[PDB]
Amino acid sequence: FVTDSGKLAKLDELLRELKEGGHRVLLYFQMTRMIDLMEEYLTYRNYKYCRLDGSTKLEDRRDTVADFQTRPEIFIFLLSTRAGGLGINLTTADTVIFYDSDWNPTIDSQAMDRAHRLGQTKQVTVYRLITRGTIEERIRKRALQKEEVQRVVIT
Amino acid sequence: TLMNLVMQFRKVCNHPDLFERADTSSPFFCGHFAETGSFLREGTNVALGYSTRSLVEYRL
Amino acid sequence: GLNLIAAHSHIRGLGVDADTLEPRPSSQGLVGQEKARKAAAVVLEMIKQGKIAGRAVLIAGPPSTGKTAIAMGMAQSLGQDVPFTTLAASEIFSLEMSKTEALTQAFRKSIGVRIKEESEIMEGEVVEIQIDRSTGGAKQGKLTIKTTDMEAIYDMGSKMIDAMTKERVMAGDIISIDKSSGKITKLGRSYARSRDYDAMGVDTKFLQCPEGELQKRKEVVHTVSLHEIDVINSRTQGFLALFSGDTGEIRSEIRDQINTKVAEWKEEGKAEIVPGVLFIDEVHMLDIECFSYINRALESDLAPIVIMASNRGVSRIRGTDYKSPHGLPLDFLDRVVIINTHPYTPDELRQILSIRAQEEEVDLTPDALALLTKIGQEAGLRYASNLITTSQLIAAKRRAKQVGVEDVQRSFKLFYDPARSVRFVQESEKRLIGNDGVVDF
Amino acid sequence: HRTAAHTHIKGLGLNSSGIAEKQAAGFVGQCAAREACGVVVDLIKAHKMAGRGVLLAGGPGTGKTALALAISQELGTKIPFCPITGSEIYSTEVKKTEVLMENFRRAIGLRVRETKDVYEGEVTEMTPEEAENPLGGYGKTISTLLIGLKSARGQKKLRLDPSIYEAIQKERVQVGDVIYIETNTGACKRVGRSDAYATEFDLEAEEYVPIPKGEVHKKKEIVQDVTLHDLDVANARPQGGQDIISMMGQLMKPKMTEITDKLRMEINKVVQKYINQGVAELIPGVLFIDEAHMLDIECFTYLNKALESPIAPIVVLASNRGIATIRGADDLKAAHGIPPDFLQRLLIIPTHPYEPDEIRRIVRIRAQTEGVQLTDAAVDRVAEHGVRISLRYCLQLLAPASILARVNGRTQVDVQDIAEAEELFLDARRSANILTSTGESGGLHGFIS
DNA sequence: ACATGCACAGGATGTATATATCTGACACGTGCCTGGAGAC
DNA sequence: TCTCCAGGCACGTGTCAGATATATACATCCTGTGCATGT
Ligand SMILES: Nc1ncnc2c1ncn2[C@@H]1O[C@H](COP(=O)(O)OP(=O)(O)O)[C@@H](O)[C@H]1O
Ligand SMILES: Nc1ncnc2c1ncn2[C@@H]1O[C@H](COP(=O)(O)OP(=O)(O)O)[C@@H](O)[C@H]1O
Repeated sequence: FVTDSGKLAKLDELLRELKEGGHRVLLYFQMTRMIDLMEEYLTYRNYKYCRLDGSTKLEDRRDTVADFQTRPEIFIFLLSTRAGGLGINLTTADTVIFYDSDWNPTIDSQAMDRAHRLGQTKQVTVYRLITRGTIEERIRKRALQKEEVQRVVIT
Repeated sequence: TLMNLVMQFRKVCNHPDLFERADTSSPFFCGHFAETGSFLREGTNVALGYSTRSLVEYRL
Repeated sequence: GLNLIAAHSHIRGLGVDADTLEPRPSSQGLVGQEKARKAAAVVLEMIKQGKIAGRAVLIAGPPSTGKTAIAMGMAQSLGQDVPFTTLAASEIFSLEMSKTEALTQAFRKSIGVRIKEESEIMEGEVVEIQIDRSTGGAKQGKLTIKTTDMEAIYDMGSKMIDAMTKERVMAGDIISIDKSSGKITKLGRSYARSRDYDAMGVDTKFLQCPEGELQKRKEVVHTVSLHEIDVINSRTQGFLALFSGDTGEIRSEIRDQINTKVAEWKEEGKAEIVPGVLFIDEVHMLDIECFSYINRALESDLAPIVIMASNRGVSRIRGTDYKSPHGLPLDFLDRVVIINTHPYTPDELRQILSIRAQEEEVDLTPDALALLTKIGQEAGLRYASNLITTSQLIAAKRRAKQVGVEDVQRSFKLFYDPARSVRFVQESEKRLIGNDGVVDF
Repeated sequence: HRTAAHTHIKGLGLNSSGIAEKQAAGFVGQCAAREACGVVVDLIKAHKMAGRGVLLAGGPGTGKTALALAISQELGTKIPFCPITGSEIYSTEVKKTEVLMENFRRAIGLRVRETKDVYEGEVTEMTPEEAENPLGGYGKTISTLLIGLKSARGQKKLRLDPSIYEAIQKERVQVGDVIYIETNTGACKRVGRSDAYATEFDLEAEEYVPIPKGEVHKKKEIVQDVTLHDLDVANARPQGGQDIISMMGQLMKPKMTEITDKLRMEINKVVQKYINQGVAELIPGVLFIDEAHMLDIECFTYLNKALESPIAPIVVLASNRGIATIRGADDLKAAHGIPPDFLQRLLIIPTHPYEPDEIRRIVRIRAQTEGVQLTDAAVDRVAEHGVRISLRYCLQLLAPASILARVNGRTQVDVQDIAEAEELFLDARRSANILTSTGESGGLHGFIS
């Protein structure tokens, strides 16, 4: 499993280093089916995690987010990128990773704002795993473009 | 053949098991077991029976 | 489905008349051979008589003159009643056991015992099952079944409820409770409860309810040879040996005691002995150590009739160095009685090719059939019978319907008959490895 | 990624009308053999075959087995192809006719759908319930259990036989181990500790898996590719079930045994019962017996009855012999080593030697296949060696001449590198000439004659 | 000169991933009291 | 007839199967209509 996906194989290396550093990760996905696959992987490598996606009921949301923030044993939070509005605070996490990018820049921007916010203390680092030679690079361009239009007009 | 190929592409890059995952298979079985009829009858307290016989029979 | 067209899938019996023993020239596949088929008819009618020992008939003749054809005709003209056993004579030279004993087992495989005894079975759709497992256990329960006619309730013993949860009998199964043992063979599923089956495939067969009474007696007839009983009475659970060949040298006192109990079964009327046929194909591949045992295994009361086929002329006997007719020693040729065959006239060649064409369902123009008969005059039956299957496919290359001269002349062009292959070897000596030399251009 | 002797062959290279076009898909020339091999391939893919004999004659070094790999890459992956030799069947456990029939039933395949019935749960309560056990020597005996499986949606509390309990017991299933009782045999593989008992302070190196989602009584269908010889071995030495013959039969050493006629007929009737239920599909194949002249007369006797069967794969024999003596009986000589009675079954395909330009094309294809580029004068030199010495000698003078080229800083192979490799590495003919000339007398500096 | 047939314009429809909302019917918990059950 | 209590009734509640739009992208089907060709 971990080698049949190039991203997953590279995420493994990165999570081992992050763990040994004592970093805490929000890890963002654009597909909840993948959220499931991963859920497995994390069980294998025996890391503690939470989950919040569009299936996660509202008071359960409150509960999970509060955990991640209360109890530092949890290393990864698996978050669906569009799920959860503005105003979930995860500033105990110091690392964000995007397993896959959105076509819309702002949705990834709003996602990393969950770490980078008032009351954050440590320096947030944002990984972005890109599969070279595939649609993922297309996406990344098309999104940097869009961000150029935002930069030109709303300045 | 698949419809939304940009969606299909992203799935591949994520993990091939999004498509067709494997799962503890097993070797082929030649004998004659007993198939369960339905799921909605034997509710909670059921008993398994060793029903394994060979299809090769020898009649004496 | 496992009925692929072989080189003898057109023979549906010996084809001769059974009233005046006349070999009518074209019936059931065997076409043309007359005197040999009448002699095989006489041998066949004295096999079903039973009042003769194990004798020996040698089907001698040239290659591809219909010897395995006559043997397969006698095999099809007996049904699954009298045990016919084929034996190509190189299955004897084994390493699990000796060689004379491997021959003895092939004699014992062709003497059947036919006994007929009754059982009591139950048909019918299960209407419902209630089992009083309440902590309780398999103690009591009710079984309601029906046919189209009957309907009944039975109460069950503990050693029947443990067979009902063993086969998992649903409400709607078509089961066969053998009453004397307790096994349950589900014959299928009833159609009328097609909604009540969720854990089945989308494509699933369904039967109807069984017709008639629900409690009937069957007169099944079993037939097992003496080698079956020998291998059964050889180990603890030894019948697996005759499915895995791991039987060894069976001691002879077991065979003697079983030869005694079969006679005691016959004299009490409990049994009946059926002498079978043993066909030793290619009998020239036996050494003299075999013939010095076949000369005495054809002496006892319990000996099947041996039919055997030889190709060789004056050839050597294996094991020894001196030559003999048919590859057989003369003290054994005193035992056998020889049927000689003949080569085939061209019209018989034409209608044998016609039968082989109608068997594979290949359309032929009569010009192509004339050309194919002309080829078979010069290259034998096997070459033309393969040119048929090749020419159908070559006609299917260029999308044709009937084969013609333009496809038989291609099959004759690509695939050499063995005479031109011998000419090819004789005219390409220096590159083909004769014994010593390899020359590379 | 290893260039073997047969790597450039990618198929027969036939047109739509079945006409062989030369220098296509690996081969060079060889028309009358490749058209006949295409006819053989479409004879295989039409299923009107129950034993046909196809002989591949021709001298050594003319590409008899190149046609065989062309056939095996033209049929496809899902058709059985069993290549053997003539020396492979002389065994020490069984008679060689058993090895012939085992290859004949390796060459017949079957594609079967199966419905496995797993019970995939997490063990909650494991409690044995022994029965009455009077004075009979062995003592008590566990006869009934109460194992509770707990999946994600709806638990179940089931009761077991003694044999499935022994299947559990030889797997060391504690409380917490997820398992998957297979109710076809009875086998049950422990997967690991459930993640509800997870602790990073652990030492057993267990594999923690989550609770299996879905119903605890699943039912899944798969497709399986099984040959008839696999069924023969399965019913011969049993290794499935939970009784004693099928458990003490997998601790012994495995031995090839003589699967008799009765098992080979009963498995045919079982497979016909599968086909009549609309489940299994039969796909016959090829037995390629290379070097058929090594088979002795006791094997060509048995091939007659092995091909008279209503189900028998097509045989493709290869034999690079002229008029030779059969191995079994040393007093009748025949063509190819095949006996003159067995030879009439065969549809004999000839194979002719090559030409001084076809050798040049084969050298060019082999050089661009291995990855050795070179000049045209060097190609002419290697073709000159190919005409004079042998075909598969001059192909082998490309692998040192690359390395020697890389010695001298070159990339392409020139005349000097082949002119040096023809002196370092010799053929058989000049070596035998040196042998006869120098080895005049036996002694200190002689050869053992 | 008129009619019919064949391809541009660019729009509406469509495919696929979870998100963000929602609604009403079913199931379950609570409280209580009267009438179904006891038995002489 | 004197006696008891639990089954059932009224009342909340809570949740989730099928349904309402959709950001994120793009290919595709559709057919009004214009132009060209043929009669
Ligand atoms: N009388 C016949 N009728 C039909 N086919 C025949 C007859 N005689 C021979 N054949 C055919 O000729 C072929 C050779 O017969 P066979 O007995 O196999 O030759 P051999 O005796 O050399 O084994 C067989 O395939 C069979 O189909
Ligand atoms: N038509 C051909 N095209 C290309 N290479 C060939 C051809 N025929 C033979 N060869 C070469 O000859 C070599 C040996 O052929 P092979 O089949 O082993 O000879 P044999 O027929 O003696 O077994 C192979 O490496 C193959 O590359």
